[PDB]
Amino acid sequence: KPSYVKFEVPKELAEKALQAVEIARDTGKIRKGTNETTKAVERGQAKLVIIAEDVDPEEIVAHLPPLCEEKEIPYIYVPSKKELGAAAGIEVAAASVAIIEPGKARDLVEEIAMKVKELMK
Amino acid sequence: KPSYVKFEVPKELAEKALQAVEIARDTGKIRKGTNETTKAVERGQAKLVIIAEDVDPEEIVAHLPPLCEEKEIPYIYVPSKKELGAAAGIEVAAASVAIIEPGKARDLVEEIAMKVKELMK
Amino acid sequence: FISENVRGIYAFDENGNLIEKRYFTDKPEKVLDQLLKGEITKDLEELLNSLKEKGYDEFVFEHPELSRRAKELGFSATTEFPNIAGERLRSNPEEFLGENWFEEYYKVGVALTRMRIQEQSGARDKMVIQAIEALDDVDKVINLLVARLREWYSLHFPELDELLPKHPQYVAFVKTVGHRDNINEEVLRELGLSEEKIKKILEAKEKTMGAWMDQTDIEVVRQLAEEIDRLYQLRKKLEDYIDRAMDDVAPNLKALVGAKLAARLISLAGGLRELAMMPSSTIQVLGAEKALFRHLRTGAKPPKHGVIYQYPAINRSPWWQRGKIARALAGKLAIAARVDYFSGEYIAEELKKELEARIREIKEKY
Amino acid sequence: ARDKMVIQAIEALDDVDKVINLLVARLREWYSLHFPELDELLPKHPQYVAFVKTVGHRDNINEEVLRELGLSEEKIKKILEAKEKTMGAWMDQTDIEVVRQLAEEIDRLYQLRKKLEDYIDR
Amino acid sequence: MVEVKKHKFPGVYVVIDDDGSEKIATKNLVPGQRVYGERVIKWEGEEYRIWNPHRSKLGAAIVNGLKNFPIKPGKSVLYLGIASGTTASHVSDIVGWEGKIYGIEFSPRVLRELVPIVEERRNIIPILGDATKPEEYRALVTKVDVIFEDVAQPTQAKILIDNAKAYLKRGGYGMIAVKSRSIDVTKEPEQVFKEVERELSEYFEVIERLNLEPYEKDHALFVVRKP
RNA sequence: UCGCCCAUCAC
RNA sequence: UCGCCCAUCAC
RNA sequence: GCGAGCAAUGAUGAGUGAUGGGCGAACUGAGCUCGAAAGAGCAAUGAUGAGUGAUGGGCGAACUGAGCUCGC
Repeated sequence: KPSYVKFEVPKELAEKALQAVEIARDTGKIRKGTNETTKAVERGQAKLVIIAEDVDPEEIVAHLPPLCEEKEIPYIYVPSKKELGAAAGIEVAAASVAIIEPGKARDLVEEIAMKVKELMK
Repeated sequence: KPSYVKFEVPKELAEKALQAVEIARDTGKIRKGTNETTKAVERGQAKLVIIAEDVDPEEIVAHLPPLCEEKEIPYIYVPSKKELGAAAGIEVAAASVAIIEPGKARDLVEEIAMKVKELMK
Repeated sequence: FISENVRGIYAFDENGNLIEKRYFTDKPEKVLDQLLKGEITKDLEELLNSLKEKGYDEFVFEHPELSRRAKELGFSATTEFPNIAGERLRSNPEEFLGENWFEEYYKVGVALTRMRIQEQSGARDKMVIQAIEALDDVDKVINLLVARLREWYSLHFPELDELLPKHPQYVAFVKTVGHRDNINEEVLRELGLSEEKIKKILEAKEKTMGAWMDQTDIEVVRQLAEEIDRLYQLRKKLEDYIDRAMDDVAPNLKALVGAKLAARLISLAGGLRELAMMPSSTIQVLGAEKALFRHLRTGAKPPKHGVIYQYPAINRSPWWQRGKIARALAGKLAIAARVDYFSGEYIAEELKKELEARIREIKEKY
Repeated sequence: ARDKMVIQAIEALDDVDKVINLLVARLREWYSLHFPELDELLPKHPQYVAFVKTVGHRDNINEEVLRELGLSEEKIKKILEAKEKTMGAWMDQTDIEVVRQLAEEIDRLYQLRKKLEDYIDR
Repeated sequence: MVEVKKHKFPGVYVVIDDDGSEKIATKNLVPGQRVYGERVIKWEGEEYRIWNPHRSKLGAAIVNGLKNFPIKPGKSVLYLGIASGTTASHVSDIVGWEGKIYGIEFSPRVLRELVPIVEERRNIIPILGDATKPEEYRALVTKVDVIFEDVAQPTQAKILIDNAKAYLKRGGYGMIAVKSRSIDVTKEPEQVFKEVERELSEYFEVIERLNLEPYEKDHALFVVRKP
């Protein structure tokens, strides 16, 4: 079990973060892969970031949790890098995905941010 | 003036050792350059070794004097690597030259060895 | 509980009273650079052992990554930047440091800021020998221009030359005081002269034998003193460079082939002595294993390379060049071992530049 | 004293010219560890000083730092081709700071030479 | 050829220039020092330095008629994005020999030119570290009376606010030069200045707002109190 | 394309 | 006195 | 409205500009290469594009020299 999944994720909200990627894909502004995640996670106003649960080495995404604590942004995760690539719409994998504008996903990002902030507390 | 020298000399012995290279080359057996000198030095077979005074960096030949104590063979120096290369017949320079068989020059190499054993003392 | 500072490191209780503080045991500018970028140090290891032996456990620090190194090493560490230790210590240093605390902040803070840039010259012992000659040539030009300054100013006030023989103090007099009728008792103390020296000089104000310079004759003599002042600042620029760069040491093999490959190659030769004695033709084939065995015992083709195949410009590379690069690498490797073993000086970025020229020529030829 | 100051101003110009030649010989011998091609290309000492002031680190050259300094195109068909294949080594960007400062100090000595020629006339 | 006079704020001076105009200045922290190659002005036993409003947002805001200036002699201040300071260095002259200045910089070169100047400007201390991350310099600073930010990085609202949690006292003040483009390049500057006005008033009493036209465009200056 | 800080100097 | 565009060679 | 003062032995125009060093306005963000061709291998844990130096053709470029000032 990797060191970056610092809270236990329930049978809810994970599929809503997957759905938030699916519907931001043609309607928002979005980046995919961990280095493009990293620059849109530093720069401008990101709204949400998503990670896979099977990233190996774990070290490549282990930077994203402390980087979200310095800058007041929420994070969440989903069960597979190959499914996260397919959610972004690429036939390879993705270790992480970042939302710059939610498009359709704005009410989903508001529900996720409200529920995760009181979970980790 | 380099670090690796062990005794002082005038042009005496040194001009006679350069003269010995100029007749061992085509009456006997010889090698030229420091890695071929070092092969004939490490496996003992060099009966006399000649090194330059102007090697730059100086460190590439700095093993030849102590390694000639370790195997028990005479060694001598000469004032310029380009002129030692030209004495060895080649058109570049040489940091050192090795005599395997003196050819006609036996009394001359035996004088050099006998007079260098006055200085390695 | 912990608070993180320049005048040592500090520990305070839940009510905001002091428990203990300790001073540093390496150069404080290097201890602050570690503690500010979040790695922990020997004097803080001792302060938290003191805090543990007093009977506390709840080790809240100011910084998140200093607290990471603490709990990663095994301590009971947490993080709050506004915790009562920092909220006391940074609100009133007078209760803890003494009233001159800003001198201790100043002298380390400017040193840390002057130090926060990394260094990697190619042959730095040679690039410091030129600064040792620059120190010899800088005093040589000062001891020339101040002779002209003495001889010219002694036309107007000769009663000073044998009385201020140390050259910087004469230059500071001619720069800052200048014209002889400016001279009074107060400006000589604003120049740092003692009463024993100020009985003289003032003795001559009423009775000098010098001949007159006018208001913009003395100006060009002041311009000369104002430029010689910058030559003393240039002497400080050289003194501050020599105190930083003349303490450097670096191994050559560690930079030419990389530390782990250098350390391996030294043992396939039996030792660094052997790697500094052996020929390039043998250094080429060290640790080739059963390929060298069948070249000797079975009379096969010689191996093109031994452990030097792990070199980062041979391992990935196409066949046309792998052998040509292996031969030149074995020569340049034999040189780097001879420098590390016989000389203990550094040239490794030159040795790289030459092998890089040979690799460019291998592309240009094949 | 001004007829005696004629002599001191004439000697001061040759003394300042001698210390400029000395510190620029030191600057030439030191910067030859980083970019020695410059020493037979630029015989005019103030252009060698202005190069080391304006460029500092030899890997940061372009045309502007040559053309604005008043090197000809007949000088720009050199320097630039030596970017990687200069016979010199590598001083660091961090170490060359003292040699950049030495060059800005020596450019103040050409102002001193000019201040003294402005007084030789007077 | 000029006449030297006092300004409406203590430690700040004015000269009457040969052109027949008023220009802003300070009395040089030590006499004979240069700081940005500037027009230094000799007086009858004193030396002064200009604060150029044609290349300084602090000087331009004073000429645009800024009302609330909290920096005064003997006080303690923190500056965030200082470099050395054509615009900024004059706080050392205004605070003078009896006060304290912290100069913080993120930009990895420019603070190296303040390092020599402080061998006589011994009321300043220069520290290299990210002004967005107030923890970066924690060992070399204290509580202060005033905080300033003037580079207008994308993080600048957090730069002033969270430094003012760790480093600003009760009855303390602050200043910030806001530019719209660092937060949004598409919506109106006066609208971006509202989003900053409502975040800045989420922690401070906001005591002044000023636009920097007709000197510098789409930049504004705000002044604040911590209660 | 467009801004912000920086040393040193001018018409 | 200086810049810009296109075509082209070596690494 | 009309006159008056100055000027080719020099009227007019401009508070503004130069040279040097970083940062910021979310680098591109998925294609590439081998193969007769379906296909195969590499790739968001980063495909591809964006280098420096030199050779050749083309394109373009900016002080005036008399006005200024006024009383009722």
